[PDB]
Amino acid sequence: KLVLDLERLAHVPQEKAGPLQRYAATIQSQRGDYNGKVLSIRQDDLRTLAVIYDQSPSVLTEQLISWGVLDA
Amino acid sequence: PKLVLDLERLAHVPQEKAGPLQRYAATIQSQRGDYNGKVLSIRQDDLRTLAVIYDQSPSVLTEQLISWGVLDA
Ligand SMILES: Nc1nc2c(ncn2[C@@H]2O[C@@H]3COP(=O)(O)O[C@H]4[C@@H](O)[C@H](n5cnc6c(=O)[nH]c(N)nc65)O[C@@H]4COP(=O)(O)O[C@H]3[C@H]2O)c(=O)[nH]1
Ligand SMILES: Nc1nc2c(ncn2[C@@H]2O[C@@H]3COP(=O)(O)O[C@H]4[C@@H](O)[C@H](n5cnc6c(=O)[nH]c(N)nc65)O[C@@H]4COP(=O)(O)O[C@H]3[C@H]2O)c(=O)[nH]1
Ligand SMILES: Nc1nc2c(ncn2[C@@H]2O[C@@H]3COP(=O)(O)O[C@H]4[C@@H](O)[C@H](n5cnc6c(=O)[nH]c(N)nc65)O[C@@H]4COP(=O)(O)O[C@H]3[C@H]2O)c(=O)[nH]1
Ligand SMILES: Nc1nc2c(ncn2[C@@H]2O[C@@H]3COP(=O)(O)O[C@H]4[C@@H](O)[C@H](n5cnc6c(=O)[nH]c(N)nc65)O[C@@H]4COP(=O)(O)O[C@H]3[C@H]2O)c(=O)[nH]1
Repeated sequence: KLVLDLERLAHVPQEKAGPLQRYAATIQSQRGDYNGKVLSIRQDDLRTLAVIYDQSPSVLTEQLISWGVLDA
Repeated sequence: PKLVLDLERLAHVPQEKAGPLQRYAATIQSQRGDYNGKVLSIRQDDLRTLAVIYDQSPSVLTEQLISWGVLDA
């Protein structure tokens, strides 16, 4: 389950989190989902984010877990 | 049309017509743990799955769902 902590994500500097921040905003606007605390995404979004980040999905997961943004 | 289904409108649909969609609905709800209201929205791509389960065209399925009042114009 890919579950993002939105309050934490917002405080990661753009230089690390910029593309994930923008990706999450596009999901929120498509959904009209502005709950303010959590955003769960499709497993297939991980694949997409990995392409954007130029990292493997597993390395990306580790990075987001290490930022405390993604639950482990 | 966005597939926003009214599970209560659907319940008033005769079982021969409604069955497959009620079964599918129950499967999505279980996969999600989503049991908190009478509206179920599903993916646009899910219309293909339902088309296959009913062996009806997607367009035909959408039109009838709308007639049963289950789906929004
Ligand atoms: N609980 C749950 N509900 C689901 C799931 N999949 C679809 N739905 C519901 O069905 C809707 C339509 O799904 P869609 O055609 O894929 O249309 C979706 C999709 O194209 C996109 N979208 C929303 N969220 C995500 C996401 O996490 N990842 C991706 N790749 N696209 C998303 O924006 C659309 C509108 O999203 P919504 O307004 O939320 O509306 C969603 C939502 O009510 C699911 O795995 N779990
Ligand atoms: N706004 C929002 N909240 C989130 C998200 N991720 C997790 N949650 C929270 O965590 C629970 C489970 O989320 P879930 O796995 O999406 O699983 C959800 C989801 O599958 C579904 N669900 C609830 N509300 C909606 C809705 O408005 N539209 C759709 N399409 N599905 C919903 O019901 C399941 C259980 O919902 P709850 O336990 O009552 O409540 C939620 C919700 O409090 C997110 O991306 N957006
Ligand atoms: N074909 C189909 N499959 C469905 C539908 N609903 C749920 N599933 C399946 O059940 C898994 C869990 O749904 P979830 O707990 O709501 O957990 C969902 C949920 O919280 C959220 N999500 C994904 N897509 C959407 C979306 O379009 N709208 C919203 N509001 N939430 C979404 O992301 C989580 C993970 O998504 P997935 O990895 O795809 O994992 C999804 C997906 O495989 C559906 O309407 N159609
Ligand atoms: N992954 C996930 N996403 C969530 C959750 N709660 C809300 N959302 C997202 O936040 C959007 C707005 O939810 P809402 O207006 O509060 O209120 C919702 C809700 O009251 C209702 N609704 C429509 N479809 C569904 C559905 O399949 N299940 C549920 N439980 N409610 C739905 O219609 C409004 C819009 O539904 P959506 O188009 O789905 O759009 C939802 C959905 O994208 C959640 O627990 N998990």
